[PDB]
Parts: sequence; C-alpha cells; structure tokens
Amino acid sequence: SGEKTRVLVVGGTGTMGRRIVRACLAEGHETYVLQQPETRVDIEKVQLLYSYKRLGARLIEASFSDHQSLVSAVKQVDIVVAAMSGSILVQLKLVEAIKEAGNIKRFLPSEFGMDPSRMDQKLEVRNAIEAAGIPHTYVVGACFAAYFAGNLSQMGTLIPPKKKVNIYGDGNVKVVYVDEDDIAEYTAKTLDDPRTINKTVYVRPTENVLTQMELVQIWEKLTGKELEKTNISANDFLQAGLGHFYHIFYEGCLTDHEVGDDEEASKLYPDVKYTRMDEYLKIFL
Amino acid sequence: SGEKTRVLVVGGTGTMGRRIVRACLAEGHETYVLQQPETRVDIEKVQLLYSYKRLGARLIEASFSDHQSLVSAVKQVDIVVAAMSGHSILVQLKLVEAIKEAGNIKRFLPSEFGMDPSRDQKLEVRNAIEAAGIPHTYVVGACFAAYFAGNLSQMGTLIPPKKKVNIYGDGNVKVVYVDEDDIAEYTAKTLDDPRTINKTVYVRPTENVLTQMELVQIWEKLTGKELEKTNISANDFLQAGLGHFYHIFYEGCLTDHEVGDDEEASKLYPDVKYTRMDEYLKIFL
Ligand SMILES: NC(=O)C1=CN([C@@H]2O[C@H](COP(=O)(O)OP(=O)(O)OC[C@H]3O[C@@H](n4cnc5c(N)ncnc54)[C@H](OP(=O)(O)O)[C@@H]3O)[C@@H](O)[C@H]2O)C=CC1
Ligand SMILES: NC(=O)C1=CN([C@@H]2O[C@H](COP(=O)(O)OP(=O)(O)OC[C@H]3O[C@@H](n4cnc5c(N)ncnc54)[C@H](OP(=O)(O)O)[C@@H]3O)[C@@H](O)[C@H]2O)C=CC1
Ligand SMILES: COc1cc([C@@H]2OC[C@@H]3[C@H]2CO[C@H]3c2ccc(O)c(OC)c2)ccc1O
Ligand SMILES: COc1cc([C@@H]2OC[C@@H]3[C@H]2CO[C@H]3c2ccc(O)c(OC)c2)ccc1O
Repeated sequence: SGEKTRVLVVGGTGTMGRRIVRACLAEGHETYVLQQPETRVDIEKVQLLYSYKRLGARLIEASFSDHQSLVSAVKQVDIVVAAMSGSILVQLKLVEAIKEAGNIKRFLPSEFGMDPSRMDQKLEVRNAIEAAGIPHTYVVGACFAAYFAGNLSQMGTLIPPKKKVNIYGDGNVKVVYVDEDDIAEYTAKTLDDPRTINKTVYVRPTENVLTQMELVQIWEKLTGKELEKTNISANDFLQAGLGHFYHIFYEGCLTDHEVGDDEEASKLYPDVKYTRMDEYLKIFL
Repeated sequence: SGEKTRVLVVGGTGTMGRRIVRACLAEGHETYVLQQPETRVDIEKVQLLYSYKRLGARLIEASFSDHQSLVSAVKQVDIVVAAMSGHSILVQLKLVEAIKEAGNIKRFLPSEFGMDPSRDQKLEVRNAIEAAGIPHTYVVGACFAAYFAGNLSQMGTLIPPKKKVNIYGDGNVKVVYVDEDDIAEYTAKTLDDPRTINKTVYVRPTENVLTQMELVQIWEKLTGKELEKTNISANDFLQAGLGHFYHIFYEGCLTDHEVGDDEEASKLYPDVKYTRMDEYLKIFL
C-alpha cells in the first residue's frame, strides 16, 4: 500500500483522461485527479469526477491560475500524467509547479497522438519539461479507434457508413488504429517502468497496423456487404482536421519509420491483450 | 422473455434518459433506445449510446423530422418513455402523432420528472397525449439531487460551498430531494404498473421531504462545520432558472399538497431503498 506509485491525473474528465484515471486504478496506483474550479453548471463533468471517488481515487482541488495550488497538488504524488484538449500550453504552469515541488519522479505530458517531433505547443511543452530536468515519458503513435476506426476513417461521423465510403488515395497507406482503453492501459503500465524513463513510447500494436482498405475490408467481412468506394486523390483532398487526416492517410506519418521493441508498447507490455479492430467494430453491427 | 415489456427510451443519452435506459434494463424490460442522426462529432454521446448494446439494449435509428421513421420505431415497442431537455419538449408532439398513427403503444410517459406543470410546453404535450387517447403516466414532484442537494441548493455550482450559503427566506419551506437513480428506478417500475395507468405519480420519498435549512444542517453534521448563512427575502429574490427556484423554495410548490399512498412512488414501490440525503451528500466529504 505504501509502495504503490502515486499518480496525479490532470485533465481527468477528458476523453483520454478518464481512461487514464481508471487504468491507473486498475493497475493498483494510488490515484489522484485534479479538480479544477467549475466554469459553469456541468453535471456530467461533476458526476464523472465524483464517480472516481467510489472507485478509490482522490480528488485534489487546484487551479492553473493559482501556482501555490498546483505546487501543493504535485507534492502529494510521485508521477503526473496530463491529458488536456488539443489547452496544451496550460501545461507550462504545471511544469513550473513540478520544478518547484521537486519530488516528481516522472511527468507524462498530453501527447497521445502523432509524434510532434516528426512533423507546436506540444514541443514547447517538451522543451520546458527537459529544460527543467523533469524526467518524462512521451506516449505517441496511434489513432484513437473511436475517431478513425469506428467510422472507417470517414470525417464528420463516428459510426460506419451504410453504403458509401471515401478511400484516401488508394487506401494502401498503413495507419495505426488503437482502442483508447489500450492507450490508457499502456500509459498506466509505462509511467513507472524504469525501461521508459526519458523515452518516447510508441503505441503500435502489430496486428493493428492496417491500411484504410484493410480496415474497410474487416468491416465488409463482418457485415457481408461490399461498400461503394470512391478514391480521393491527394490534390482533390487539398475545416477541422484536414491535414491531420492528410499526414496520416496520405503521408503515412504513423508508419514511415521503424520502432524498436524496447520502445513499442505492445512489446514492452505483452500481457496487454489489445483490442483488434475486428473485435472493436463488432459493437456497431 | 416474450413476457418482457418492450420500452423505447427517447432521449437516452440525456441526464435522466441514460438512467432510465439502465433502470429499464435492470428491471428486466426489453429496452430500445432512439438513435437520432449525429449533429456533430460527439465521442461521449456515441459511446454512451453503443455502451447500452453491451448491456442488452437495442438501438432504433429514427429522426424527428422524418415522421415515418418515428412511426416505424414505436411500432417495435409497447411503451415509450421520453426524457428530453427542459422546443425540445415540443418535439414530443411529433412523437405523439407517430404514436397515434402507429396504434400499438400501451403507454407513453412524456418528459416530465420535475414540477407539476398543471401547477407552457409540457402542458401542451399533455393535452395532445390526452386528445389522442394515448394512455399515459406523468412522473413528477422531485428536485434532482445533483441539481439541488449536492450544492445545498445554491445556484451556479454543483458541489457544497466551503464557507457561505444563501438561505431562501427563512429556509423552512419543504422541498423534495431525490437521487436521479431513484427517479429512474421508480419510472422503470411504474411504466407497466396497472395501478398507474393514466395517473400522475409523485416521487416524494418520505424521509427526503426536507427544508433547505434541514438539508444544510445535514451537511453541517457530516462536516462538523457551521456555514455562514445569508437569508434572501422573497422580495429581494424577486430568470427561467430563477423562476424555478422561486416556485420551489419560496412557494413550496413540490410539497404544498399532500399525496395519497396510491399515487406516491415510495409507497407504490416500497422495495426501492431510496438514497437518503445524508448518504447522498457523503460522496462530497
Ligand atoms: N487519435 C489520437 O491519437 C488522438 C489524440 N488526442 C490527444 O489526446 C490528448 C487529450 O485530448 P482529449 O482526451 O480529446 O482531451 P479533452 O477534449 O477530453 O479535454 C481533456 C481535458 O482538458 C482539460 N482542459 C481543457 N481546457 C482546459 C483549460 N483551459 N484549463 C485547464 N484544463 C483544461 C479539461 O480537464 P478537466 O477534466 O480537469 O476539466 C479536459 O477535461 C490530446 O493531446 C490530444 O491531442 C486526442 C484525440 C485523438
Ligand atoms: N430537478 C428536476 O426535477 C429536474 C427536471 N428535469 C426535467 O427532466 C427532463 C430531462 O431533462 P434532462 O435529463 O436534464 O435532459 P437533457 O438536457 O440531458 O437532454 C435530454 C435529451 O434531449 C434530446 N434532445 C434535445 N434536443 C433535441 C432535439 N431538438 N431533437 C431531438 N432530441 C433532442 C437529446 O436526446 P438524444 O440522447 O437522442 O441525443 C438529449 O439527449 C426534462 O423534462 C426536465 O424538465 C431536468 C433537470 C432537473
Ligand atoms: C492521431 O494524432 C492526432 C489525432 C487528432 C485526432 O485528429 C485531430 C482529430 C483527432 C480526432 O478527432 C480528429 C478529427 C478531426 C476532424 C474530424 O471531422 C474528425 O472526424 C472523425 C476527427 C488530434 C491530434 C493528433 O496528434
Ligand atoms: C422541478 O424541478 C425542475 C428543475 C429544473 C432544474 O431547475 C431548472 C434547473 C434545473 C437544474 O439546473 C437548475 C438550475 C438552473 C440554474 C442554475 O444556476 C442551477 O444551479 C444549480 C440550476 C428544471 C425543471 C424542473 O421542473
């Protein structure tokens, strides 16, 4: 009990933040969630925060505009994980508090997407972490399955289309589709792993490196219906999100480099039986 | 299984609606959830909807602007429960027209779950329900605990204040504070109860009939801290939100008429061990 790693989760009601909270709990960490002052009446956010208490988490009230409150929060833990909307730069206030507190064994900033160093506020946050001497882990390299797999990678929707589907280019560019729950579980496992201190950890589970046509074909196999496919050229492709989609599906930024086993989450943590996309898609049938 | 009541929940990703979905499942009803077209990318809404399928619910796609899709949906069930946001209410007039044409529905519980509007959009929905001869149950008479108890009935916040509290009048007007989960469980139990056909069901669990001062004193006993109290007179209090608090806390509209055992949820369903407010408030300590 006294040898549990203590983790503060910042952004604990976010999409990835809420999963990190539960993953830290499931991993046995003594888990604390930053409780920011209310900005409005927001019942869903409040009930989510207090539901963590029933699971055994603690809430720590603090405000990013009150440096003392951040220092006091981080003094109660060994590791900080942030998962802010991308409010990336608000983490600079967090870095300053960590630097002053002095007790933090590791900081995991709000990454969980493309590696920005291969492409940013995130790099600005990385530079402050490193300048301060705060030990770090950067979790990168996967598309959230909810945002790119459940919709067969169509923009503007989160569910599989009924008959028509746009194919980017020839849909033969490899993409990394990972269940958000698995990203959170890999994060909970890696944050006190001595092997990943001051490392970038790539989330690239081998069987989930799929081209978009491969993903569409997983779905066509589950439904028994071929979809009507329209290919979109890079020029015709060139609104929120275009030019994330471009880098991913045309440039293949998630798969244009190899990753060693010592830096890849599914090899670092082989007991995590990550969700393959055929299983992920079954919920939509 | 063939003896299950089939229930369609309209508004199933809302605050009350999500609880009604789960309470209908926990009661053993064969549960359907209206799936409206996406109006945006909404990760939380989509994932809540599909999470119901893992619990055994089914999704029926329909749209309020497509009359025939609503007719198709309600023909698949026996009972419809609506819990739309408090325009939104008037959308139910479409639903009534679809239920009237479909002809198969045994009961419709419209979106009530608060002040009795017989004493306006809710009343207009009631009139259309009754004109169409659709059997109904109106579930009324309680303040959601999350909106009125966890904040000690202060406005603008959902958690207990740390030092100061506004008391409305002398704070000796009886209010009804009920955990939303209990409201949803009463709703699931009453929707096929022969005793409540064409009736109003008041959710007034006896030990949760409390003045604001009694609620504040419950909190002070749990915390051992006396709060600084400012009494706000009726005249000074004296907008829709303000009008709601005025009717509840100054006019006592939830408790000024007594209710018979045959029309009050806690007496009709005495097996529901409703959360008393001393237990409700403990999650905030
Ligand atoms: N396919 C992929 O790889 C994806 C990658 N990502 C990345 O994941 C990370 C998290 O994004 P996501 O989970 O969608 O985040 P969210 O939109 O869910 O927001 C997460 C948390 O941000 C906090 N927040 C927002 N604004 C502020 C603010 N001004 N001040 C203080 N706190 C604030 C809030 O914390 P609180 O809960 O305390 O209120 C919020 O809950 C991001 O880096 C994102 O780039 C996200 C989507 C897809
Ligand atoms: N203290 C009390 O007694 C309380 C009483 N209430 C009452 O409870 C009932 C539900 O309120 P609440 O739980 O807060 O509702 P919500 O605001 O949580 O929303 C409920 C559902 O409304 C549907 N909706 C909203 N607009 C539309 C629209 N134009 N067209 C179609 N569907 C729409 C959506 O359903 P979908 O899920 O399909 O997307 C939404 O999920 C109301 O009658 C309210 O007056 C509410 C608060 C406190
Ligand atoms: C995969 O790496 C990232 C992903 C994103 C995720 O693409 C930006 C976002 C996002 C997911 O939501 C994607 C998006 C933008 C516009 C859309 O219409 C969309 O539809 C699913 C999805 C954000 C930052 C990243 O580094
Ligand atoms: C019977 O109770 C009702 C409650 C409301 C709930 O009071 C109107 C609303 C609402 C909850 O959110 C309440 C509210 C409005 C403004 C606020 O500042 C507020 O702070 C908690 C709370 C809606 C309709 C009702 O019939």
